[PDB]
Amino acid sequence: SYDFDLIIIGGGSGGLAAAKEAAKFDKKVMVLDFVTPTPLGTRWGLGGTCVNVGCIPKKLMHQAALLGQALKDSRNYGWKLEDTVKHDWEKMTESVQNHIGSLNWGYRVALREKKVVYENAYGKFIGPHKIMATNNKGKEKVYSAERFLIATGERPRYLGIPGDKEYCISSDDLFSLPYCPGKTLVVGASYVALECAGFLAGIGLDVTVMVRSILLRGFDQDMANKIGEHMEEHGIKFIRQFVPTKIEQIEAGTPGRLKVTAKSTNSEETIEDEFNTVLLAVGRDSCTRTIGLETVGVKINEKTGKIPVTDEEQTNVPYIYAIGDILEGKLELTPVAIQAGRLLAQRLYGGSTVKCDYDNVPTTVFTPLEYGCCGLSEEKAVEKFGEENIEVYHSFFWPLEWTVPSRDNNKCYAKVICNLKDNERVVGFHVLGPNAGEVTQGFAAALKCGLTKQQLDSTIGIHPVCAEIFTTLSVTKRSGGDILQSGCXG
Amino acid sequence: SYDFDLIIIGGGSGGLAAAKEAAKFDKKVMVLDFVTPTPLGTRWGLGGTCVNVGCIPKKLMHQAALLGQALKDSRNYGWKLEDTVKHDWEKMTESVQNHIGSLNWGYRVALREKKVVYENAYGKFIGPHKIMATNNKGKEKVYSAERFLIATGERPRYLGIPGDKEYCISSDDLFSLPYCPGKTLVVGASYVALECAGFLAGIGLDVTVMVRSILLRGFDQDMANKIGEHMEEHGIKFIRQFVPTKIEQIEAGTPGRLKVTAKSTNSEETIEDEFNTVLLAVGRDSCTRTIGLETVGVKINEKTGKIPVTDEEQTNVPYIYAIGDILEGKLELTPVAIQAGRLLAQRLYGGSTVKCDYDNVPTTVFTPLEYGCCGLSEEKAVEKFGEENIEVYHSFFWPLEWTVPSRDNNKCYAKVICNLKDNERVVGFHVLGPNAGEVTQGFAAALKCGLTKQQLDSTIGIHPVCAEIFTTLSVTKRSGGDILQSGCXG
Ligand SMILES: Cc1cc2nc3c(=O)[nH]c(=O)nc-3n(C[C@H](O)[C@H](O)[C@H](O)COP(=O)(O)OP(=O)(O)OC[C@H]3O[C@@H](n4cnc5c(N)ncnc54)[C@H](O)[C@@H]3O)c2cc1C
Ligand SMILES: Cc1cc2nc3c(=O)[nH]c(=O)nc-3n(C[C@H](O)[C@H](O)[C@H](O)COP(=O)(O)OP(=O)(O)OC[C@H]3O[C@@H](n4cnc5c(N)ncnc54)[C@H](O)[C@@H]3O)c2cc1C
Repeated sequence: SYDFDLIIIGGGSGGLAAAKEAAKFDKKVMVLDFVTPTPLGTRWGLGGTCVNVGCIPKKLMHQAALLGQALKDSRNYGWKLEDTVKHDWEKMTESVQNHIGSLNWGYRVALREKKVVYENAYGKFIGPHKIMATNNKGKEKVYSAERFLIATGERPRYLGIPGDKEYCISSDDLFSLPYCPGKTLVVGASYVALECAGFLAGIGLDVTVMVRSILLRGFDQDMANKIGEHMEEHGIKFIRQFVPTKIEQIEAGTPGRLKVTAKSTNSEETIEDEFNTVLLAVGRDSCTRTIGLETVGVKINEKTGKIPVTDEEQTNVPYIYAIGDILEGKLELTPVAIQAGRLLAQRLYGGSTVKCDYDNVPTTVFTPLEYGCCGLSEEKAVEKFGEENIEVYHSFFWPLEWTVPSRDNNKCYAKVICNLKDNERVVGFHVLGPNAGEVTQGFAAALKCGLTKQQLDSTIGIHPVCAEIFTTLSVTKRSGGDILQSGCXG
Repeated sequence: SYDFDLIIIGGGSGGLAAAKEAAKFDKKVMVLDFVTPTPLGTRWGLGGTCVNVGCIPKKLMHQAALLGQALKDSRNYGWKLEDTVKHDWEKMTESVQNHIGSLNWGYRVALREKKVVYENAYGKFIGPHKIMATNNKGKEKVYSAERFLIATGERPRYLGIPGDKEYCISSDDLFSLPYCPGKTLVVGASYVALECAGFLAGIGLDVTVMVRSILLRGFDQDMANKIGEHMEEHGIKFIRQFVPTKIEQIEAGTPGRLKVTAKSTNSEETIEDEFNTVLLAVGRDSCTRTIGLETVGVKINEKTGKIPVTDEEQTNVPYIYAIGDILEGKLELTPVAIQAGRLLAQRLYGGSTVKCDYDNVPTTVFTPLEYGCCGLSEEKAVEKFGEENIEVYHSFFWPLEWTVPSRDNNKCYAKVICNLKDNERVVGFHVLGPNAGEVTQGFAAALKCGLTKQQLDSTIGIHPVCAEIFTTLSVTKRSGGDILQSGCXG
């Protein structure tokens, strides 16, 4: 009877994963994907946040900043480089957009080969088992399905303040900005703000981060503070405990000139400065309010906008599932959405019973000095297991590659958190250093096997590689021992 | 009736570890370390092979090569770099030697602080519990100890051929070469040869590798071949199944000109070419023949020169121990020698029972495209567990960072080897790609916890990071499925 076995609302990370996997079982599948424009009119193609305005262009721009560092390092390794290489914003974003565009077309082609109907249209439920697809020109069409997957992700939140929508940009706009941002104010202090401030400084821009309260709420606060200090020592300026109150345009331009006014968080003080660009990185809102959930009876958390879901990704309505960023109490990460989507299609059409495991999922912040972790933060381990049952082994280290450029000794830092009640099970893993992500992935695998501290110590390091530090952590926070190099021992 | 509790012969990786650890227990310790010069008169300072003529300078030169690549990549990411950056050998080796020099002094200081007597002198046993230290000027002194640790390492092997000692250089000489090597022949095909051929090409030299038989004997042969093909594609020329027969000098110089003659391995064919530098990387010999082992009754394997040892690093003579490269049937790696040395001191003076675990020790080859691995090679897993009990999951991948420079798709490769008789225990782990070492270290930890294929698949990747490929290997070699990108799916 129904038009499709499965209609997927949203063609991002989770959505496309679910589609590609469901297509393996010869089912009629349709992906609806539509990108509503930013307040400034920015649009993009198929593939979701990660592909167009997230991980992909972010890491590419991170890379652009790393390369700036590599240019300086090269002098000391014998490359006869002149004194300063200038960076060119427009050339960079052109390359980035070029890659993105080929991902856009890669997916469009992938869907076609897998025989998945792709409809570039906004999905909205109209009643049980029925959905309306409104296309770009306003034309509607109604479709029915046996099952639905909500995979609509989130969008950047604005402040409630005068001028923010008309003058500020968000990450959605940053990655295809047609001109160089110039002097920038980044408002916010989580992974988006820090990563962006990070690479904008790295390519040579004057950058300021305005912080409401703490850096990286949710992450290990000592790690967060170390990332903060590093950014401060390498250019990025920080304004602590201030929130903007208005953004007014002094001059239009590409970039123009903007006057930002901010109020203290605890006092009455006021500050003004002017910038070329104000980037808002102050959280994201779930796209669940305008997809007609009332008409099919799907319950969402009204305050947060997230969708509560069974451990099988089922909503309260038996035939409607949800995946990715919109899920209540989950994690907002591409590979999680992809795994969730893939395993869902497996359970539905492949007779699998494998659920998606959301415990100890590794993450990485691509701040100038990268931060990789997995498991519990120190504070959370203490909360969960009790202060005197936790042992923290830690150490600084110095990447061999930095010795010859002769920079940044005792900045990189590694800690493992152990549960003394459980054979010193490693319940948290943290690294601050180059290629933090590469380092962390493997250790996340070991956490899944219940790695103990004596198993860790019995693993031999690879030399000379930063990651080897973890096989030799012998100094505890409790012992109070010194952990500075150099060091230079055996 | 002892001067010292422990005399360590050799102040390398293992020796210095054992010394630093033994010193924790307030024992009288002496390190003897002397560097006998290369045939060309090269020597160096405290620290052993790894510090002076191995891991450290090798990685630093590898880094010089990667930075060459980074200069090229930077153009696409918007850095207005001109067309060619020349490299300067003398400036590079100055920086490298500088760092090495500070490690030399670092250790010399570390030993002094730890109250370890350091004697820059050649050790030679003269009789039970007695050793002779011959210093640089030929002055002898006799010392006694309750225990001795032999930690003397190895030295480059030469060929049995005319001109090799007088005209060729080895790794011992390479890292402090006072002039640029120019057009180079590397003889040999294991980790030393390929690593060196690698970075010499990377800094812009004309490089030829001459191979006797196969590449990287002992490592997974398919991995070896891939490394080989990559090197061929990126400059390095290979001469297959040839062995040099003589090296004659055409002209002295810095570099001079050398005429190398080589004979086919299976036919009668002869080839001549001329080079600026011939680098011999054809194995190393244990320094165990000239340390007076006869006089104390220590048994060595006569053919190989290695010392057989109990699982506690004890020789047949109860009071004499051996560590590091000289050990029979072990592995010749810095962190192994360090661990062995550190744990030995723990057993002897710390009442520990923890032995050094030599199974599944991760290694990395720093060829231009790095190769990391841990556990068994495919062929060894088949030999050990039987062909139809092995499942190999594998995939090519394309580092996000390479997409914008737009190079080298489908070169990086990952595979895991699983035992079907043992819940698909991952028994071998192989990766070819950037930061291979960083990726591998963590997975080596997981192998110590008996990581299974399903545990692997339940671990969520970090996006976008190369290492994440391992969380999603779904195509087996047995299935015959295609594994080429791009691809681009969900
Ligand atoms: C700046 C930034 C950096 C990030 N860095 C990382 C990182 O390094 N690593 C990582 O793992 N994650 C990162 N993330 C998070 C990651 O991108 C998201 O968690 C992931 O893309 C979520 O996937 P999803 O399928 O839930 O939503 P999305 O991928 O956003 O998919 C949503 C799709 O549905 C469309 N849509 C919405 N409503 C409708 C509708 N009604 N009808 C039709 N289509 C609709 C949207 O336009 C979008 O295409 C980053 C995010 C940002 C913003
Ligand atoms: C080019 C090259 C690259 C390498 N790359 C890596 C790598 O990336 N990773 C890795 O883990 N390993 C690498 N290795 C191997 C590693 O460096 C060695 O395994 C390690 O140094 C061995 O430690 P050791 O303490 O056994 O011997 P060594 O470190 O060599 O110590 C031996 C010391 O004893 C001295 N000595 C010898 N005889 C006497 C005597 N009779 N009296 C006094 N002193 C004496 C020697 O001069 C030397 O200083 C590399 C080796 C080479 C040659």
